[PDB]
Amino acid sequence: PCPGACVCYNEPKVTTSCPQQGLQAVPTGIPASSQRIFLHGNRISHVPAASFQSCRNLTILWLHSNALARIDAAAFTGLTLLEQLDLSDNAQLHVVDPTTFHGLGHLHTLHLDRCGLRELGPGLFRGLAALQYLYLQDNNLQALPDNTFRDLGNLTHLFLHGNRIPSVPEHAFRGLHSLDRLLLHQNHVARVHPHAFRDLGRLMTLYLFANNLSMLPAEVLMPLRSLQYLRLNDNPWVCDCRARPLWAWLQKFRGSSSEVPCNLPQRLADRDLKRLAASDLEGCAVLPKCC
Ligand SMILES: *[C@@H]1O[C@H](CO)[C@@H](O)[C@H](O)[C@H]1NC(C)=O
Ligand SMILES: *[C@@H]1O[C@H](CO)[C@@H](O)[C@H](O)[C@H]1NC(C)=O
Ligand SMILES: *[C@@H]1O[C@H](CO)[C@@H](O)[C@H](O)[C@H]1NC(C)=O
Repeated sequence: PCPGACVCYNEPKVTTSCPQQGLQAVPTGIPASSQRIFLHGNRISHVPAASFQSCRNLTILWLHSNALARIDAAAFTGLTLLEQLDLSDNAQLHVVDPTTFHGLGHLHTLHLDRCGLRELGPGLFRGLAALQYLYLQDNNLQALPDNTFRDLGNLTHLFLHGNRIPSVPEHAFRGLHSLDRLLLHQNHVARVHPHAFRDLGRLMTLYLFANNLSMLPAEVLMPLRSLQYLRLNDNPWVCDCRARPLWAWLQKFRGSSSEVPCNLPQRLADRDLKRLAASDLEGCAVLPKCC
C-alpha cells in the first residue's frame, strides 16, 4: 500500500519515492520492504526517533533540500545496512547530536554539505569504519578537533572547503590512512601543525588555496609521499628566509602545483615562490626562526 502520493516500485531496488511534494513530516506507512527512500525537496523540519526502523533492508536514504532543524539522536536506529545517507542542503540544521550515526557500520557515503553545521561533536564519526566519502563543505565549521576522523580508516574523500577553519592541529587527520583527496580551500587556515599530515601517505590531492597562510614548515608536506596535485594559491605568502624550506620542497616535487604567489616583499609581489632563485629568499621581510 503506497503511502500518500509516493511512487513505489520494485526494480531494480524496492523504492519509495516522494520528492518535492511539500511534505512537512516523514510520511507514515512507508513499506517496510523499502531498500531506497527518497524524501528530498520537501519541507520536513524534524526527524523523530526510529523513523525508518521498520525498513530493515534500507540501503539508501535521501533527505536533502528539506527544512531540517532537528534530527533525533535515535533517528537512524536499526539501519545497520544503510550505505548512503544524504542530509545536505538543510542550511538551518546547525547541529547534529554526536551519537546520531552510531551503528551505521555499512555507511559508505555521508552528505552533510550546506547544513549550516557549527561544530563536529566528540565521537560524531565514531565507528564509521566503512565510510569512503564524507561531504562537509559549505558549512559553518570553526575548528578541527583532534581525532575527529580517527575511525575512518577507509575514507578516500574528505571535503572541508567553504568553512571557517582557523588552523590544523596535529591529530586532526589521524587515522585517515586511505585518504586520497583532502579539500581544505576557502577557509581561514593560518597555520598547519608540522606533523598534521603524518597519516596521509596515500594522499594524492591537497587543496589549501584561499586561506590565510603566510608560511608553511617543510615538515608539513614531507609525509605526503603520493601527492600529485597541490594548490596553494590565494594565500598571503611571505617570500623571505622563512619560505626557503617550502621552496626547497617545491623544487623536488614531481607533481603538479599551483602558483605560490608572494604577497611580501613588494619587489616580489605576485611572483611565484616556486619560480624564484634561492638568492631571492635572503633576509627578513616587513618574528620567527631565521628572522
Ligand atoms: C529483507 O530482505 C529479505 C530478503 O529479501 C527478506 O526476507 C526480508 O523480509 C526483508 N525485510 C523486510 C523488512 O522486508
Ligand atoms: C575497507 O575497504 C576494503 C576494500 O577497499 C574492505 O576489504 C574492508 O572490509 C573495508 N573496511 C571496512 C571496515 O568495511
Ligand atoms: C589572517 O591572520 C591575521 C593574523 O596573523 C589576522 O589579523 C587576519 O585578520 C587574518 N585574515 C583573515 C582574512 O581572516
